[PDB]
Amino acid sequence: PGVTVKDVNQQEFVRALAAFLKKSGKLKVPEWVDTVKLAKHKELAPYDENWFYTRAASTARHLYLRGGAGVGSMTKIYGGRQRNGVMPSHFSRGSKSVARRVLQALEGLKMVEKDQDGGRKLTPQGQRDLDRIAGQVAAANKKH
Amino acid sequence: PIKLARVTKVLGRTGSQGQCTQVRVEFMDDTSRSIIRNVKGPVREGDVLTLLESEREARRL
Amino acid sequence: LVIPEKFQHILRVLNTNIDGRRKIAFAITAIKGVGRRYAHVVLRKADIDLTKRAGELTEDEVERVITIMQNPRQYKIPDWFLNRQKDVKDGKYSQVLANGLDNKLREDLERLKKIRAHRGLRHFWGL
Amino acid sequence: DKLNNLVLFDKATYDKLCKEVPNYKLITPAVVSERLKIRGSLARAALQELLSKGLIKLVSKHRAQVIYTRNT
Amino acid sequence: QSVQVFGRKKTATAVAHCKRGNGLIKVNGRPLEMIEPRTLQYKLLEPVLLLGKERFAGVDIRVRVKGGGHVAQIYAIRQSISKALVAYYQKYVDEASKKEIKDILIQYDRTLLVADPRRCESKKF
Amino acid sequence: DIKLFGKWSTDDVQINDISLQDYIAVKEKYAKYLPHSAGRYAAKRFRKAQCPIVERLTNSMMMHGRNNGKKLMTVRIVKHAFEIIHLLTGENPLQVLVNAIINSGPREDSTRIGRAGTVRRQAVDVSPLRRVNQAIWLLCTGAREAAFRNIKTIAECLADELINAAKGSSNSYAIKKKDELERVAKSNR
Amino acid sequence: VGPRLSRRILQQARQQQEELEAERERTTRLGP
Amino acid sequence: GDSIEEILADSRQRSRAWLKEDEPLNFLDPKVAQRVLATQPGGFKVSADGRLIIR
RNA sequence: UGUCCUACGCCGGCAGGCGCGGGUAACCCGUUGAACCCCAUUCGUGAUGGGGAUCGGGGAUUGCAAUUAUUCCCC
Repeated sequence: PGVTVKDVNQQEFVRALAAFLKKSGKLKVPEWVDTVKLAKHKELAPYDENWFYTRAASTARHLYLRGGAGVGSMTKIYGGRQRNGVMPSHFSRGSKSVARRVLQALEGLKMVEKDQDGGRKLTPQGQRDLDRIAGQVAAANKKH
Repeated sequence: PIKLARVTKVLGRTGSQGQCTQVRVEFMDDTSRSIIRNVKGPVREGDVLTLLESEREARRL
Repeated sequence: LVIPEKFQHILRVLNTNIDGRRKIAFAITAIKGVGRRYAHVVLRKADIDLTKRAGELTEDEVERVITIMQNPRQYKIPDWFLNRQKDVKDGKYSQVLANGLDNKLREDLERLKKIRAHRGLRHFWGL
Repeated sequence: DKLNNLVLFDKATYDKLCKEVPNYKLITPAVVSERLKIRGSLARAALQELLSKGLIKLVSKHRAQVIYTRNT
Repeated sequence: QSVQVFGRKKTATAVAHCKRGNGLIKVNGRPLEMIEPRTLQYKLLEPVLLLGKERFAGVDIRVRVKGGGHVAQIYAIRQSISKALVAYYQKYVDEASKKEIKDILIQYDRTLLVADPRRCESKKF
Repeated sequence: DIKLFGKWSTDDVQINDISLQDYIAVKEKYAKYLPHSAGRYAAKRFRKAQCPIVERLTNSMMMHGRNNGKKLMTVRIVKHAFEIIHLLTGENPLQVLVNAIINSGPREDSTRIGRAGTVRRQAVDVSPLRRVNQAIWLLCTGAREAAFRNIKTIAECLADELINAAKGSSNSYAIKKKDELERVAKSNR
Repeated sequence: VGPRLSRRILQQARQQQEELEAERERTTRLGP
Repeated sequence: GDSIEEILADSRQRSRAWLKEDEPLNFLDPKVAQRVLATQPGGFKVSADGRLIIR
């Protein structure tokens, strides 16, 4: 009977989860959170200055949906199209350092833990926290 | 005056490049008049056409 | 909202005219030697809202932006972010904006000419 | 010739929009931009500002096109 | 009692499993009001909006979709759902009900029970 | 009831031209939820006359290179244009589109002929299917050439073009093109 | 259908049947 | 084997499968294996009398 | 397609370095998490946040060797 993450709109889920992680205040924000482009195919810095919270929320959601992912999988996932000048565009992965830092910060929250078969996955704390905030979002959207 | 008339039978593709169609055309208000017209576009039997000036008949070899 | 009573249509920054009817992160980009990315980081280091227009900044924020502009390293702007990192004559991490860029290009080309390397001779044969 | 749409509201423009916009039978950033000589960002921001006061009815919203109408 | 059918577009293939239920309809664990393009949302709900929710009130369907693109996946989803319903009312409910269902599904959209035989052409030397 | 976009009723839609009744397919058999159907509508001659006319307009918005294949963009444009049309005139946009097509189709055109150096124009009649085709094409061209470099969205210019073509006013691009085509065909009897 | 599409469809159906049928330390010491 | 066409004949790969699509295919039907195939589906002169000429 | 394809961990902001595994292959990269597309934000008809050429500086990688810029990254 409990509403699942998969039963909830994903963008509102990411927004509410980022708000929750900013409210908790236990995330280890790096010093260079202001002075970095998220990948080499970007051109400007993100306007949303709390981009670390949204990226961590998206990473937690992705590791819920498909666990066992490492840093390279996160670089593949947030990769995009690089416009190579007057040359044809190509696909370029995301920056490895941002993926490593969001993974290690979510791990320091006790939200995310390593596994024997590979990279990172969710804790039971992570699963029930996502279920609780998904219940909150479903109450705020479906019941209104 | 604006006139309306049904296609009865298509005579065949006409024009230098086959861009027109010569066709048998009869009115609905008086189903006695019967004229030859040439048209641009795909036509079949049962199509009805809007004729601006319904006096002269089309003529192409 | 509406116009404030102190909206400055044209600013005079580093002997450069700045159109006040523009966003601040691109009005700073209008200065030579500053692009979009460097303007964005210098305005974020000054703790200034980027939704807010350039032409009605007070003088204090303009002066603090300028003091970050000619002094990047003192405000945690990274070393790899600068225009001229290792200057050939006196190696120091610097950021020349208005007249320093034009000048330093001029003596760069002059140094290339005076040693008669291929690049200087070719570029001054180009005109 | 060259358009000279305004970037922040003048007094007369603000007054005439606050007494003329909630009855156009078409409220969209483009049309208010072209009939008030307003750059599109300021016209947009004025439109959610007027929606905040309840004077303007939204009928659909998109990342490319948001469209309004009068209340009654 | 339960059935399992498939539907397809160019390379997008969906498999639908149909069982007794209460009217919970799922693709990849998600509801049909959650599958990514809302612009083609009515393409998902077409058997629902034609056949009514009362005829979906006693059935649970679960669809696993893989391949293709977004539009092709949606078309495979709706084809699999319609074929699953046709199969259920053929195997375990009376024949005549399946007759009017299959009929109205045909004169609305003929592709709801037969695949489109269109695929990318090869290039030869 | 089947309604376009979950809102738009097709029962009150009527065609005022007897020539275009069998070639404008908006009725209870052709009433669809969406203008996206992906049917094999050009594999045989005269098949595309049975297409819903909103789907024909949607397929004809996918023009000029960059917009090729972007059908979800064009159904978004069609939806927003229909909302703008309704919120402007207060009447159903399907009837507005039908009237715009009826007033937009050229009834008499010209054909370039020649034997050697003598190139002339011969007046011919236009079939109803080609009437529908040139009406749709001229409406799309009018909207596209109308906006292209201004604050006006493609949806607003498209809505204005269908509204002014249903009225028959001379401000529309399609009406002006039809007028000059009929004037040339009348001067080349 | 053809070989490749049918192969993918068969694998999808098999996996779906298995995951509908779905819903510790290995015995190092042999004796009870 | 003993079929007429095989006897009267002019005399990775094995994992390829063909479905057939009629009613919708029920994978849970006990008789579905009939609709799943394992292989690909699908000189003389006559005289005036009509007798053939052999040489 | 692959004994150069690469998973994973650490460092760096990025090119990239270090270690430890799999793959002679429908077994590993790889449930090939691709781009257009969809959603939301900013931009407002302005050679402009469109367009990217040509240039100045710095870092890295492949090679006996990069100068007449091998290539990649940042400003």
